[PDB]
Amino acid sequence: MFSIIFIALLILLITTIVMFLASILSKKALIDREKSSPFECGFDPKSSSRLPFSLRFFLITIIFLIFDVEIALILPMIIIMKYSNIMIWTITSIIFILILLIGLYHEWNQGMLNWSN
Amino acid sequence: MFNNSSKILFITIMIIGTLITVTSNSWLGAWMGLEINLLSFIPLLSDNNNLMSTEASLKYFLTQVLASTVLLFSSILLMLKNNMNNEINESFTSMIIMSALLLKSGAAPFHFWFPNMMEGLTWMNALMLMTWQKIAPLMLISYLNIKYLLLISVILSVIIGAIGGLNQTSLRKLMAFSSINHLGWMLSSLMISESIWLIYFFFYSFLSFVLTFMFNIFKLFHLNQLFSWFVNSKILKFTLFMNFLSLGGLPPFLGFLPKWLVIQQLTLCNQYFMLTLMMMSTLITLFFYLRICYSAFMMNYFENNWIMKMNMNSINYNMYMIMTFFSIFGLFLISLFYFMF
Amino acid sequence: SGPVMYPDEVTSLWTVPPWNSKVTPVEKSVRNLTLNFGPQHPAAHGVLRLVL
Amino acid sequence: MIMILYWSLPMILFILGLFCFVSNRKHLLSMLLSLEFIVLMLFFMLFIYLNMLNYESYFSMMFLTFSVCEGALGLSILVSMIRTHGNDYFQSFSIM
Amino acid sequence: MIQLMLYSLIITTSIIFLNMIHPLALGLTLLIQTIFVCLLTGLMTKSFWYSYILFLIFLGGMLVLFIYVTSLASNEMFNLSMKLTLFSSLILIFMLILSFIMDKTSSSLFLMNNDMQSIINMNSYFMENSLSLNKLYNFPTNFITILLMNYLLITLIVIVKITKLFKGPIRMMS
Amino acid sequence: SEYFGGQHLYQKLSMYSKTLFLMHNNSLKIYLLLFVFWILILLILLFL
Amino acid sequence: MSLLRSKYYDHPDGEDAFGKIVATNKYAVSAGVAWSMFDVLTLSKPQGYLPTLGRFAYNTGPLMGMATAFTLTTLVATNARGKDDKINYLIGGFAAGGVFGAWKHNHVAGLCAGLFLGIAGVIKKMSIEQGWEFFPNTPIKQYGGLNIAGNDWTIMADPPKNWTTEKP
Amino acid sequence: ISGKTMRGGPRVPKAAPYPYKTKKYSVFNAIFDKTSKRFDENSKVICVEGPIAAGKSKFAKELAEELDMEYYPAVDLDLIYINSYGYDMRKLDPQLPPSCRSYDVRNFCLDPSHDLAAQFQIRMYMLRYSQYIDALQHVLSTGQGVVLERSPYSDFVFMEAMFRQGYLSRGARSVYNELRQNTIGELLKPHLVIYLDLPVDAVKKQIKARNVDYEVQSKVFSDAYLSDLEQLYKQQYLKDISTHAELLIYDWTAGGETEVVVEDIERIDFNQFEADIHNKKMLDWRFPLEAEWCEARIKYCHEKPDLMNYFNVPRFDVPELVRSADDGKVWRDVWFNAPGMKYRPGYNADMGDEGLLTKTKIGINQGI
Ligand SMILES: CCCCCCCCCC(=O)OC[C@H](COP(=O)(O)OCCC(C)C)OC(=O)CCCCCCC
Ligand SMILES: Nc1nc2c(ncn2[C@H]2C[C@H](O)[C@@H](COP(=O)(O)OP(=O)(O)OP(=O)(O)O)O2)c(=O)[nH]1
Repeated sequence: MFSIIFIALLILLITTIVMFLASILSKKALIDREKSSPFECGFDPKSSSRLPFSLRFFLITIIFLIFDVEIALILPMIIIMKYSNIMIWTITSIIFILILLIGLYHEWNQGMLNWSN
Repeated sequence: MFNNSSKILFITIMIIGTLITVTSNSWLGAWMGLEINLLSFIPLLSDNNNLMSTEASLKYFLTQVLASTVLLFSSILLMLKNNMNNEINESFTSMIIMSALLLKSGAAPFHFWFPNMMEGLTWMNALMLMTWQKIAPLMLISYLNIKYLLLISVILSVIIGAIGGLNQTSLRKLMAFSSINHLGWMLSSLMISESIWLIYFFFYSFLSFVLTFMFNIFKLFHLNQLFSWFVNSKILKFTLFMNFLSLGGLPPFLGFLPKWLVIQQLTLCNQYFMLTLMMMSTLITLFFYLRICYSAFMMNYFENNWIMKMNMNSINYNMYMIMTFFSIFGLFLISLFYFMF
Repeated sequence: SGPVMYPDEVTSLWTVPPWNSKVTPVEKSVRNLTLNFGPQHPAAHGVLRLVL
Repeated sequence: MIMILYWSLPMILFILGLFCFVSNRKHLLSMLLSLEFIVLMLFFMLFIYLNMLNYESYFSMMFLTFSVCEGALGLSILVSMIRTHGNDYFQSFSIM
Repeated sequence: MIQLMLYSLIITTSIIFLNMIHPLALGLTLLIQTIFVCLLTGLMTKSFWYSYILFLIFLGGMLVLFIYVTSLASNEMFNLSMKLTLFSSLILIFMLILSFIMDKTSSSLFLMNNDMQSIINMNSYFMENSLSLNKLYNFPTNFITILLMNYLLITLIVIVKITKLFKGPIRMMS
Repeated sequence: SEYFGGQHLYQKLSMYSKTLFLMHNNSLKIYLLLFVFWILILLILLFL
Repeated sequence: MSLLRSKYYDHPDGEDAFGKIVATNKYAVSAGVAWSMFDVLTLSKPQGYLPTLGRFAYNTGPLMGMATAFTLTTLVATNARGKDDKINYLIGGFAAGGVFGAWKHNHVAGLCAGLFLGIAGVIKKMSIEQGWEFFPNTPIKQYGGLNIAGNDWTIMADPPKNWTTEKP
Repeated sequence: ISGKTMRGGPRVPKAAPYPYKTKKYSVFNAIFDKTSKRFDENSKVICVEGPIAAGKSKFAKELAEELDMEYYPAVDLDLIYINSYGYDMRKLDPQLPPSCRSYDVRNFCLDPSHDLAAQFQIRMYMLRYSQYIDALQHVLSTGQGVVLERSPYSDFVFMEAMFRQGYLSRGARSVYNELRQNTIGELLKPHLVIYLDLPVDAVKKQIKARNVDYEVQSKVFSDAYLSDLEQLYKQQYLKDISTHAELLIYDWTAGGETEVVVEDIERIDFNQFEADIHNKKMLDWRFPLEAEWCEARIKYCHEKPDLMNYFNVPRFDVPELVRSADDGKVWRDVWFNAPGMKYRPGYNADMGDEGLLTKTKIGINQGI
């Protein structure tokens, strides 16, 4: 893991040297007033992109976070099958996946997986 | 609870989380039970047609999440130093555990969230907040044998919860400040006898659970709504307002009994000065109880003219009057009880 | 009938909370994002400016 | 000294995270990020405790689950602010 | 040497995190904080599992928080300060010097690694994450796992109840 | 006797309740900062 | 292990001076710092680095005046007459009330506070000469009612124990 | 909303009607019985409207007969002055104080400038509230729509008509505005409103079509007052309701016929408002889940004492709406000792009720 740190620092160093070599060998022309402006398909913007953005999938994002920490408890049981009671392992595993199916199909029934609109 | 079966589910997970907390033989199981209780009690207390209920839910969330993280921090420190679940001699990490528990319970000087948040609630969620949500932090205080910090909390709670309730004319914040004052009597009983604390908590929750039903049914969110409250007989309003003299500790009502058993168990355990400090506190609590009792004791009032009939639920008002009888004539059951021997 | 029992200098400027506990949120004006499918956009066929 | 050389650091970082949680900030989402930081330092201290013991590190995922559900509760409270207010300013909420 | 470097980097990023008003500065600071915390946690355990688990958790969480940054407080000014840069640079170089002149046996963690365990330990010769994660699926504590499944289902029900999807999308001044 | 008794006790308790009501007029971050200060006090004495 | 780590009643009254000053000013420091810590953030916020320390000094220093004046008045009244008694504590309480009156520029507060602190002093002197304690350690501490062993309601079965009451 | 002729006969219900007057509907009753299993195109609230004399009762009865709906006439003060036993309480006024005497519609017409008339207006709003939940108990629990002769939304215009004519002060206006702000937000706005437009003079001609004595010898029915109602209706109330309800305005100078009014209703497409979930039309009556339908039915069946106890607000600065305490005790000892209201209306032995020894039943949503 100490070697992975050093090779990650080396990849970061090599990519910074590559980007600085792209910046040094770039054509150096004078900066125009309207060259630097945001594109906005060729016209004036009327609004900055720091304007607040409407979120229609907030429930889907929080359900994604809940389901991801549910992912964090599935990943052990690859290893645990060979070293545990088979009965207890099957009761926990089939009950885990069936509870996830009850939750996902129940929110499919309510329509909470559809975007707000 | 009301208008949804998912609120009954939230009550079920509330009871499950609190009973997981108080039965835990480790601080980590108690901590995860507090997480379950917090998860259960955020959706009750949230209503999108009320602008202040969401702010009250946010205040409860921030206060409980700050208090739960300090509780886990000092629990981990206690396991780091004294590797069992408890501590042999008392140290500062036990005081940090007790302070993080006192922020959950709402005792002074960590009381400031409690009546500032109770303005945003209904009455049933107020009753769940100041009775059942005080099961889990107060029962976890019992594992800590700290006298000075608990004594400071008792003195500050009975001083502030009496003084602070004088200014508010709203019944929710006044009853929250009353619950702060009755919290000090619970914490004073917590270091002499756990059974006497359980009895004071049961009778305090009984008097809270009968005083909520008078305010929940008729929607009495202000002091002058009591003066404008219509009854078909003024003797009925005179009898229904005797529960405030019960909660003030006046004999021969039922609420004299738990205060009296706390005073008897405190004097047997040779505490006299803080008991005397709690005598002067409950006079002020009885004083701001009497401003409610102005609305029924003068027998005739300049009342509003347009309202002519009073309306109530069937089962809620049926269950209300069983307990109003026992909050007045409850000292005739002194021979039946056998806990106090 | 006041907001409190004893109005101070700061406190007396308050109003009474409503007797109904429910306060409905107000409907505020919303300004949505003005994005144009301008002329350079390939879906706008070269010379169309959709001010979405 | 032994409490100073080992595990004194995440107490200091947890205190700094607590001071970041209670500092006067304009938005609630900064307090949510400070909550994520104190989850990280509680994970550090709990991980030190569970790694003094040999095979009791299975508990370290349960704390992650209760902390993520705390963060999901905070995110849903941040959604429920928009149902009543138009903003997440802490000055815009009611002080009483 | 690497552990003391991670100590110094975590201290410097914690000083940076306590001083940042803007939510994206807090997000990037806690990105590098959870990177350094994930590496440090790995040093203590025989295997490197829970660092990976914590990294999936804290990258699944702030992915959502950026959407709430762009929906609420999208427009807020960054303010670079020379005092914070000078303070962080001086403290960082001072702690790298102090870590270089320190004895690293005394400052090392006493928690046992996979190679710090002795040869006679027959439990160390198994697969590296088997006996650590076993008690999630064993008989005394499977019921806590059952409680966690039901707790996550109740959490999802709470999220659905207090984020009403039919009230519309969320933004500033909705 | 009324200066050392009921009426002036009522005036003193009304003044103290007016002062304590101004303690509750701030945001939650002040009280949470007070709790964080109290935890920091108990953690400094753990070193001492 | 210094002169700051001293108590008020480690010596008989009138024998020691500086330890009593340090002890009573230590309780004054603790009360003033606690009240000013719950003051300067909560009501009348100073909004400055220097007026915060000014409010700290305003809430701390008069309590040092109370502590020093009461302890010096009790020391003078103990060193004047042979007998130790309660009215030395009473006139020390009146001196602390006079310090309160000098703080608040109100003689009536100074007297009433002198009477209240004199009553507190004579009650504390009754405590120290009669032997009873204000906040004693609790002798009777009920951790439950009767049958606390008999109400174990657990569904798991107990494995056989490794300890016996039988002598070897 | 299909009529009787396009349907091919009488209306058939989509499911069994719930006995809402006999069985209490609560949270635990919401699992077995669901609200939206009975709703159809005929399950809508229709409120007929208009001036003082416009033939609203006969037209609303014919509209209820043709559309197969329940007819709800306008509430008068004989609902509380005449109790469930038929005893009129207008004969108790010698014993009552003059500030507590009976005041009805004819007492307003003979004496407009009386103080309690302001109370009368407030009382009328409560009575309209007391039928509107009774409207919303009928639509949600049985699935058959209702027709209302007047609405609780339609009663602030009468308050402002008394105020501009001088019969009410600023204080009674502020009180009635405070009760309206306290109470109207819990109601659901009606689906459709029918306004019978009439000129100011012709209504007076219709007064001569009624020939009742207290409305022809009175003073209130003048040119300025009926113009004030017409202006108040057409400039505030109908413009506020037309953002939610499909407004239908007819001229009723002639006799009119209810069949063309029926045939204009089926030309309205009520499904065009369901494309947008944030549409202001039919906003209060759309529910995305069955549980929200049961939530509204629980709020309107089990929480009618809640909505009636929302009227308990304190207002003491006015001297027209505050009853004297001696007069209040005298009023209590006369009114509640009268025959027919000594006890709860089920358990009154003085009016011939039998079997009181074994009876323990009470009425659901019953005034005590
Ligand atoms: C700039 C860093 C970007 C983020 C990198 C995230 C890597 C995955 C998260 C993690 O903790 O992985 C644990 C893993 C643990 O290692 P492994 O368990 O993958 O492999 C054992 C290792 C020589 C047997 C294979 O460590 C890394 O991936 C090193 C990260 C280096 C970061 C350098 C800069 C500080
Ligand atoms: N003061 C007062 N009088 C009212 C109010 N509402 C109705 N009235 C009186 C005015 C007239 O005397 C009488 C007319 O009743 P309506 O306008 O409801 O119609 P009416 O009963 O004539 O039925 P109709 O339209 O002819 O079928 O009722 C009110 O709010 N206040």
